[PDB]
Amino acid sequence: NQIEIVFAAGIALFSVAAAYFFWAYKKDFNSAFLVSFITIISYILMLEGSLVSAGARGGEVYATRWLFYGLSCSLLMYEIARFLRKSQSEIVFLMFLTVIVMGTGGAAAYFEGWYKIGFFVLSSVAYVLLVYPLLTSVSPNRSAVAKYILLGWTGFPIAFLLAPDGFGIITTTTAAILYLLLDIFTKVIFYFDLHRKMEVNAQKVLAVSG
Amino acid sequence: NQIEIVFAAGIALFSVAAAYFFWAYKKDFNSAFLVSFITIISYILMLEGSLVSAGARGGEVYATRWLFYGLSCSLLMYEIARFLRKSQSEIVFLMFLTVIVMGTGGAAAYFEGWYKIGFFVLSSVAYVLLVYPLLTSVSPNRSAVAKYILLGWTGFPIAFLLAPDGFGIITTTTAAILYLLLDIFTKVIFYFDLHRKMEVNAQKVLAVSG
Amino acid sequence: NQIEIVFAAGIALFSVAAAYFFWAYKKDFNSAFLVSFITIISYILMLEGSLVSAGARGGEVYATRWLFYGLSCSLLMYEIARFLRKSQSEIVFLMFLTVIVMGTGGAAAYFEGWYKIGFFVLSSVAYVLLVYPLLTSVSPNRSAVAKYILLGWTGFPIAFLLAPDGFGIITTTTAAILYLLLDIFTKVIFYFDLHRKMEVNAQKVLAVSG
Ligand SMILES: *C\C=C(C)/C=C/C=C(C)/C=C/C1=C(C)CCCC1(C)C
Ligand SMILES: *C\C=C(C)/C=C/C=C(C)/C=C/C1=C(C)CCCC1(C)C
Ligand SMILES: *C\C=C(C)/C=C/C=C(C)/C=C/C1=C(C)CCCC1(C)C
Ligand SMILES: CCCCCCCCCCCC
Ligand SMILES: CCCCCCCCCCCC
Ligand SMILES: CCCCCCCCCCCC
Ligand SMILES: CCCCCCCCCCCC
Ligand SMILES: CCCCCCCCCCCC
Ligand SMILES: CCCCCCCCCCCC
Ligand SMILES: CCCCCCCCCCCC
Ligand SMILES: CCCCCCCCCCCC
Ligand SMILES: CCCCCCCCCCCC
Repeated sequence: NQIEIVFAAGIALFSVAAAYFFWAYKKDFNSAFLVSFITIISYILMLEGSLVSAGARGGEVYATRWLFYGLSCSLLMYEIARFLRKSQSEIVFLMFLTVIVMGTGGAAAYFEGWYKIGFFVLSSVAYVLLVYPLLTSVSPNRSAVAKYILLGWTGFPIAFLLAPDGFGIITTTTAAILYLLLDIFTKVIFYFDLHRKMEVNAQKVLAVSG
Repeated sequence: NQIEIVFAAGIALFSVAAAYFFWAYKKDFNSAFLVSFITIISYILMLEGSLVSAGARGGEVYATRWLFYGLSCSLLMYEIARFLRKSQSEIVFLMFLTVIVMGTGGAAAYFEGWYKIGFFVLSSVAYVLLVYPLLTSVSPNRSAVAKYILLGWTGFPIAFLLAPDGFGIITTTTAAILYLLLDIFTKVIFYFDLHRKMEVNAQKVLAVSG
Repeated sequence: NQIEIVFAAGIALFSVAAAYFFWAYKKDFNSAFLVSFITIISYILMLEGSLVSAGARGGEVYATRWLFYGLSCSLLMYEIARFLRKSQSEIVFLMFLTVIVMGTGGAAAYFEGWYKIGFFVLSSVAYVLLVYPLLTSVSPNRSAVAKYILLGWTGFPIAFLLAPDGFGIITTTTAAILYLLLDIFTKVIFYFDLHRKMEVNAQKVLAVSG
C-alpha cells in the first residue's frame, strides 16, 4: 500500500523531470532526458511487481532497480568522467565498471547466503575501482562532483545494507523512500546543479585540442 | 498451425536475405546482413514458443519480437540517421530512442491493463521524438527515407493496436503476417532500394570534412 | 559434488587473474581485468545453479556460460582484431559476430531437437564469418593469434558437441573441466603471452597515421 505510493511518486517525478529536461536542453543527445526516461520505466516495472523476491527479515527486493541502473548510471558516468576530462578509454573503462557494479548489485540483492555476500564483495571492489579515479581527480571540477559520489552514489550501498536487499534493518517501504531520495539527488539535482558547467566544459574541450 | 507457417516463412526469407546480403555487399561492416541474421534468430524463438503470453480477445503475444527489434532496428537507425547526415551525437541519441521504443513496446505488449497503456504511451512519446528529426530533415535524402518511416516504422504501432498486443481486433495469425510484411519492407526492401545511395553518401562524407 | 569443485576453482582462479591483471597493467582501460572479472561473475552464477537445464544423455547445461561469453569475448575480440590492425568498422563487425556466436550458442545449448540444430548451425555460420578474416590476415601478428583461435576458440564448439550441450558423449563434469581449461587458455594465458606485443602494437598505430 505505502510502497505503491512511493513508486507512483517516482513515476510522476521522473516523468516531469524527463519532460522538463527534453524541453530545457538542446534537441540533440540529452543524457538528462534519457536518465529520467529510463528511470520512469524502472519505477513502472517495480509498481507492476515484475520481479519481486523475498529479502531479509521478511522484506522484499526489487532487483530490476539495480539492473536498470546499469543503463541509466552509465549515462551519468559518461557525464561525470567527461566533466573531469578523463581520456576516452578511461571513460569507457569507468562505464564498464559502472555496469558491473549495478549488475552484481542486482545479483547480490536477489541471491542469498554466501552468494549475496560474494556478489556484494565483487560489486564493492568494482565500486572502489570506479570512484577512486573520480575522488582523486586533479580536475578543478572534482569538488562539484565529489558531493554526488560521496552523498549520492555511496549512499546506495549503505541503504542497500540496511534494506531487505542486505540485512533488512529497515523495511522495504523505508528503503524505497531512501532510494527515491537518492535517485532525485543523483539524477535530477545533478543536472540542475551541473548542466551548464558540463556544457561549457564540453565546448572548451571541443575547441582546444590536447 | 497457420502461425507456424508464417514464422517458418520468416526464418526462410531472412536466411535467404542474410546470405544474399553477405555475398552481395563488401566483406566489412554489413548492417544489412546483421539485421537479417538477428531477425532469423527472432523468428526461430517465436516458432519455438519461448515466451508466449496471453493477449487481448484470446490472442497471443510474442514479446521477444519487440526485444530483438531493439537490436536490429538500432542498426537500421544507424543507417537512416547517417544517410541524413545527422551529427554523431544525434545518431547515438536516435539509436537510444530506438532501443527505448522497442523495449517499452515489448513491455506494453506483455503487460496488461494500465501497465500496457502506460508503456504504450512511453513508447509512443519516444517514437515521436525519434521520427520528428527524421521527417523534418533538410537532407536531400529525406524523401527516399520518409516512405520507410511513414509506411513501415509507423505501420508497427498501428498493427500493434489492432493485434492481440493491443485491442485484439485482428487475430494473432493475421497480426503475424502483417508484422512479417512490415519486416520485409523495413529490413530487406530498404537495402535493395537504398544500399547504393547510402554507400555513396558514406563515401562523400568521408571525403569531405564539415 | 565434483562439478561444484570445478566451478569453485574457476571462481578462485579468475579472482586471482583479475587482481593480478589490475595490479600489473596500467590503471586505464584494462580488458584483461574486465574479461576475468566478468568470468568470475559467470562462475558464481553457475555454482549457484541459476539456470540449469537438462542436456543430452542425462547431463546438465549451464547456458548462462555462453551468454556471459557474449560480453567477455567481445573484449577479447576487440584485442585480437586491433592486434591484427583491422579497420574500426571491421572491428565492430567482428565484435557483433562474436556476440551473435555466443548468444545463439546459448540458445543451441538450452533448446532441443531441431531448435538446438538450427541454433548451432547459425552459431557456426557466424563463427566461420568471424574467424576467416582472422585466420587469413596478412598481419605479421596473425601467427601469434592463430593458436588462440585454432586451439582455444575452436575448442569450444568441439567441447560443446561432446558435452551435454550437444550429444552428451562426455559428462557435465568432464565438459566443465574442459571449458575451464579453455577459459584459462583464451582469457589468461592469452594476456601473459600477448599483452606486451599488443600494447606495443597499439602505440605504433597511435603514432603512425595510415
Ligand atoms: C540511481 C543513480 C545512481 C547513481 C545509482 C548508483 C548506485 C550505486 C553506486 C550502487 C552501488 C552498490 C554497491 C557499491 C555495492 C552493493 C550493491 C550496490 C549496487 C547497491
Ligand atoms: C522490424 C523493423 C522495424 C523498423 C520495426 C519498427 C518498430 C516500431 C517503430 C515499433 C513501434 C511501437 C510504437 C511506436 C508504440 C507501441 C509499441 C511499438 C513497439 C509497436
Ligand atoms: C571463454 C572464451 C572464449 C574465447 C570463448 C569462445 C567460444 C566460442 C568460440 C564458442 C563457439 C560456439 C560455436 C562456434 C558453435 C556452437 C556454440 C558455441 C557457442 C560453443
Ligand atoms: C554522446 C555519447 C553518449 C555515449 C552513450 C554510451 C552508451 C552507453 C550504453 C551502456 C549500455 C549498458
Ligand atoms: C564516448 C562514448 C563511450 C561509450 C562507452 C560504452 C560503454 C559500454 C559498456 C558496455 C558494458 C555492457
Ligand atoms: C502511515 C502513517 C503516516 C506515515 C507518514 C510518513 C510519510 C512521510 C514520508 C515522506 C518521505 C519524504
Ligand atoms: C560501424 C558502426 C556501427 C555501429 C553499431 C552500433 C552498435 C549498436 C548496438 C545497440 C545495442 C542495443
Ligand atoms: C557511430 C556509432 C554509434 C553507436 C550508437 C550506440 C547506441 C547505443 C545504444 C545503447 C542503448 C542500450
Ligand atoms: C485456411 C484458408 C486458406 C487461407 C488463405 C490465406 C492465406 C494467404 C496469406 C498470404 C499472405 C501474404
Ligand atoms: C577502449 C575501447 C573498448 C571497447 C569496448 C566495447 C564495449 C563492448 C560491449 C559489447 C556488449 C555485448
Ligand atoms: C573501438 C570500439 C568498438 C566497440 C564495438 C561495439 C560492439 C557492439 C556490439 C553490440 C552487439 C550487442
Ligand atoms: C573421484 C576420483 C578422482 C577423480 C580424479 C580426477 C580429477 C583430476 C582432474 C584434474 C583436471 C585438471
